[PDB]
Amino acid sequence: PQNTFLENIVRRSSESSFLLGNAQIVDWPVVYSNDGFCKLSGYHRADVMQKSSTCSFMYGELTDKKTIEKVRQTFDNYESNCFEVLLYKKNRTPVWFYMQIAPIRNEHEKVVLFLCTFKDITLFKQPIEDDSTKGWTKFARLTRALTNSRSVLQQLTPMNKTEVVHKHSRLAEVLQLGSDILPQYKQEAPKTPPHIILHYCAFKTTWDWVILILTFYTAIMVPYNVSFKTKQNNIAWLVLDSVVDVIFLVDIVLNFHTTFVGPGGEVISDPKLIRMNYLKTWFVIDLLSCLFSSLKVVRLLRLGRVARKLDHYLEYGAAVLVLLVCVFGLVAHWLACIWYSIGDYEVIDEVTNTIQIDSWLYQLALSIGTPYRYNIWEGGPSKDSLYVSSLYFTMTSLTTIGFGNIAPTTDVEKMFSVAMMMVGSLLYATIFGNVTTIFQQMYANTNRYHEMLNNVRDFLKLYQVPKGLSERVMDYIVSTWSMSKGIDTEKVLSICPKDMRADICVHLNRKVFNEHPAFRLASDGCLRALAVEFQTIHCAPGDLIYHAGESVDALCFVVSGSLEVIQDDEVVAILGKGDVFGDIFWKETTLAHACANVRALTYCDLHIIKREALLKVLDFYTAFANSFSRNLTLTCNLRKRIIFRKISDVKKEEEERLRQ
Amino acid sequence: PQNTFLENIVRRSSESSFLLGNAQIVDWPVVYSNDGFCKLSGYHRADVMQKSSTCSFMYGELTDKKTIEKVRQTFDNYESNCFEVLLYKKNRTPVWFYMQIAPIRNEHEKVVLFLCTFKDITLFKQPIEDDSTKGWTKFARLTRALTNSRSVLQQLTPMNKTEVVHKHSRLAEVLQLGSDILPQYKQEAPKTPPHIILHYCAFKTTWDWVILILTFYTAIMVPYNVSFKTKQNNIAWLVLDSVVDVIFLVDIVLNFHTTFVGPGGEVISDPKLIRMNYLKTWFVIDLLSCLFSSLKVVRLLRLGRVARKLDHYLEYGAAVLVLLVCVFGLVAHWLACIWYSIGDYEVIDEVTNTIQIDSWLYQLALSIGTPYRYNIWEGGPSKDSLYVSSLYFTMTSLTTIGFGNIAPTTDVEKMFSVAMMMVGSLLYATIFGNVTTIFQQMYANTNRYHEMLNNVRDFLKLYQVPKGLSERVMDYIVSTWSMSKGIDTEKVLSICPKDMRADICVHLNRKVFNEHPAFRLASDGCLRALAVEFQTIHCAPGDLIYHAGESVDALCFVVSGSLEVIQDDEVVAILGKGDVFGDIFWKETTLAHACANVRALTYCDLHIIKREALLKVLDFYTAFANSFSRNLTLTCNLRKRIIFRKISDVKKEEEERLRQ
Repeated sequence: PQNTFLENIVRRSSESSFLLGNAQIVDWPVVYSNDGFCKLSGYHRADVMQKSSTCSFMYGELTDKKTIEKVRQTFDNYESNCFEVLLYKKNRTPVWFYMQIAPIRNEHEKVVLFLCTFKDITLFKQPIEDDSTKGWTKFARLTRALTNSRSVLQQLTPMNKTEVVHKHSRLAEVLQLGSDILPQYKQEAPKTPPHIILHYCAFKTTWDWVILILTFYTAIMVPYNVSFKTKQNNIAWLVLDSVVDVIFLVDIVLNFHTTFVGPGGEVISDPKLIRMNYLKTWFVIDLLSCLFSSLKVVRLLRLGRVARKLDHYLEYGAAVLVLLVCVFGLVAHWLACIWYSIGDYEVIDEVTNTIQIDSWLYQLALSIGTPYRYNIWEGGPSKDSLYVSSLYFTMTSLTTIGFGNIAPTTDVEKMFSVAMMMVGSLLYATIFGNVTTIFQQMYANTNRYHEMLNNVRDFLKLYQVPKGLSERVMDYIVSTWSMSKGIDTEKVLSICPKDMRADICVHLNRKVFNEHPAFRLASDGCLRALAVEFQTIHCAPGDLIYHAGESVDALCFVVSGSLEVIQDDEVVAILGKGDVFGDIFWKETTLAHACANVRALTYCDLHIIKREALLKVLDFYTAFANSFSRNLTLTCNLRKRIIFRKISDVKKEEEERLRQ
Repeated sequence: PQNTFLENIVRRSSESSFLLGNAQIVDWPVVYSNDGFCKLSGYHRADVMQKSSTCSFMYGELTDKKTIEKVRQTFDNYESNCFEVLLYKKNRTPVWFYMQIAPIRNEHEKVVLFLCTFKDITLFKQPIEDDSTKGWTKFARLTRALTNSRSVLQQLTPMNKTEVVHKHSRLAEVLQLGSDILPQYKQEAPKTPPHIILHYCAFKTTWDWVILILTFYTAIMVPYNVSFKTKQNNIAWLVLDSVVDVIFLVDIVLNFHTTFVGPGGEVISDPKLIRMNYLKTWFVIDLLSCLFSSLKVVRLLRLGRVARKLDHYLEYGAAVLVLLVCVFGLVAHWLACIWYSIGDYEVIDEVTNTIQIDSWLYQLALSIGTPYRYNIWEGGPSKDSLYVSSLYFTMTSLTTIGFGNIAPTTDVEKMFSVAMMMVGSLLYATIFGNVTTIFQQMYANTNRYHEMLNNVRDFLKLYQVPKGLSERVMDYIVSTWSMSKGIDTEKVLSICPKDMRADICVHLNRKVFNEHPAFRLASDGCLRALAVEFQTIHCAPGDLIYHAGESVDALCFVVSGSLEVIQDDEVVAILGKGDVFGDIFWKETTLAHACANVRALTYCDLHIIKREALLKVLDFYTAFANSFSRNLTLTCNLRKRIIFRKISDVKKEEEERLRQ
């Protein structure tokens, strides 16, 4: 999202003299000249290569009407031109121009922007300068005088038996320009060529979720079909697998239409880079996966889809807590399938026919009740019972519980069971991503116990003091807890830029700036020079803020609550809404001191600025010493001693005068 | 707890001219004018809308006795009045007054406060000003001249065929005032309307504990009655459940008489807000809970009471350690009930009648000894044995121990047992809120081992030095441990307000301020300007504090212990109680230097202030340069060289003079 003049202009654009043209009034520039104007064709900035696109000061020649009003007139008119204006170049000649302007209008709907494409040729038609006439200096040196537009595409002689090509690329090249330059101040689409899907579109995320679901389906269902050797003849499961496979094929195809993430920048949507990137990084595995026992068991490599893109959805919420139990279930299922395979291999009696009284299948058949019969060895536990028993055994082993009604008995089973035990140990160690959330809970427990210890030890080490003080401390600590629960206001603002931290400080206050009728005529410059300095205090009842105990060093305002100002054990000031106390500093440069015992009534909020950071801003913004030095209504200055008369002493002092 | 003039005055009060009246002597104010006096009825602050309630300076008219001493006399008398004094308003007229004052006395028992309610009407009786007499400017413009009291309640013409209503609301409105304004400086009750229970009353906490106990009762006892299908015909358990239900109904009713917690502020005790709050948030669940198998099993939703208010009592002490074992017991009981239900469903033989030789009930009956008999299938393990066996099995599974004498054998039991294993894994992971307290213990272990490593590695990296130095270091480290165990004095004081941190600093010292006879005539302004700067050091024997190795930059006092002052290997100064050393700075502005080798005798405590922070305070408190510059008794200044005579050299030097 930008004014779109250089994000993709440094790569495909060509020689030009790109202007800005963005409302103007005064003189009128050309600014930077692109793709071949570093230091060999024109002047530098702060000059006619930064300003003054009116053909002038690139002059160094004679005043001809043929050289003055050719392009200098039809610049802000933009229809079509080939006129030859004079703009001095390296060859020191009365340069004469061919071009093909291309018009465009604006984005802000104000007739602001124009494409402003130049070509700036000299040699092609006539150089007629006569600084030195030593034969071939201007007649046959025609091919050596200028190195600019000629050195862009066609570096040979302008005629060179190819006059048409040379004079049809510098007279009219709008065919290769126009849409080839990034159009206007239109906030550009985030680098999206046609028929490419952005990797943060609402479509791609749904596609990823669908492929994840199908990956879990295949990981769950393939080993079960491999081990239990169920008869394949069916209807529903016969066609669903083909649908799943074709979905993965569609995913492989569609992976060439998605944006590739850049190395630290933003999206890279090059139609060529994406293809080689994918082919190099992850095409072989998906090719093998989505193509007999080996053929149907190699399909497990589809888990690369989950492994590769795991970062997108690891923390959509409380998802790791589900991921761990999911991998637990999958490893349990795989080990159960292997266990049933071993059990089925052990029985069948290792050739001949004599039931092994050892392998756990015989024991399961004996315990359930259904025995083995010989017809040729048919009849036994049903398929569902076999699978659930295998899963139950693997669950007993992996959770490190162990029951023993189903347990290894033969030799091979014992070689398997030790490896299964070690893998289960490692995995049960791995499970503790959940005791992280449990650790947040138990850490809250420790923090509460810590605050309890803090309170008790503080109270004891105090050598004991009047309990009112401890009560005040406890109330203040719990209060400061319950408007600032966990996250502070300081560390948050120290990880910010200077300007965005100023933004945070300016929209934090918003209650004297946008509510008090003094901050009106300041858009963003005075306020952000001040709003970074108002600190908001949450007052507490009974507090002495600027009592006869300190020196006045801060203007204060009230936004929520009321402040009490004692004047030697007697009162006139209880403040209301938007009421100021404290000495004025904008026309005084004079100091006041401790002449009050100001108390606090409610749970108030004050806005306080130190003296040092207030005078500086108003000094710099001296023009704002008019709107913030006459619109402040002084409620009660702590500078002049207020005046206020007893109704219960004058009566009695006049009474005491008649008796004496 | 406040002077109670605006906490609930901005919402229900009406137009008035609220005064302060809080002892006075000098001139006598009116201060702020409420509910309709922003900028359209009177002047601004620092004026007769901040001071001078004597009717004056709001004058702009002629001196009539009818306009001078109507309300200006009967202001500090407060009996009853309708007199028409002159107070200039927007309409530029000799304003004439109707009011009804309401009297009140004080809170401090000194005849201080008065309610001071005004009405300030102009138009009603007679405006007789003649600035412009163009027909209807004062005769029919009567309804447009003033926008103040008329724009409060009755905005129409004073007569408007409703003279009684208009002239009975601005002549006497004490019926709608008085108790409708927050009364006096009486420290107000914490916003308690009648017949509402505060959520921190000693009653509500007991109610919460009782409902928690009954919730645990019902959660324990309902599933047992659901599963074991015990005969309901009884006496004690027949009526107790009804009592429990009526207690929950009483709780539902009483939940509309409790204070609702505010969004970050303090209690909200609005009789209307509480009702809708509760009804929206948690009424439906409690309605369903406290209304056949479904009817008696839906009662478990009473756990919302425990879940909702869990924050109040999570850390009354070591309570999480009990909460975890409680939830462990409850989940064990629920799973045991489900297990017994499955076991009882399996036997009964799934229609027909032939005992299943698989389900664990048959195995339990065989192992205990009591078999099953057919009469129709009656006789077996007793109810208590059945329940305890189910609980034992669920405990074996949940603690991941596993024994195997009672183990799943059938099919359904194995489908249940795997889900039970996974849930047990998650819950046993969750249990570690206890290894938090164990973590405090084991963290103490690590900290001790850390200090051991610290000591050893320091000693070795020292490249070895005389062992006395290491002994001093070790003693100092353990000493600084054993008066500052864990909690410091710095981080505690950096989370404090400026004033409350000053409070902590002022009552930390208390041993020269309240014990030395120099800090007497300073209430809270001088001391808190100094007490923030005395830092207390705990001295160590043998230490050289201000020896001939540094420059004197701090006054010091002794509070506990004694200091030794060497004068070139000979002594006169060993200090006692409240004894000062160091050069004086209040009448010198002169510097001293290293002229001693002052040692340390006991484990002493000194109070030290840097030079920079002592001269400033006494300069500002120049009037206190009289009570703290003549009441300090100089024990031994490190400024003048002390004088003290050998008794073992003069004798011997006179001896050596007779032999030479």
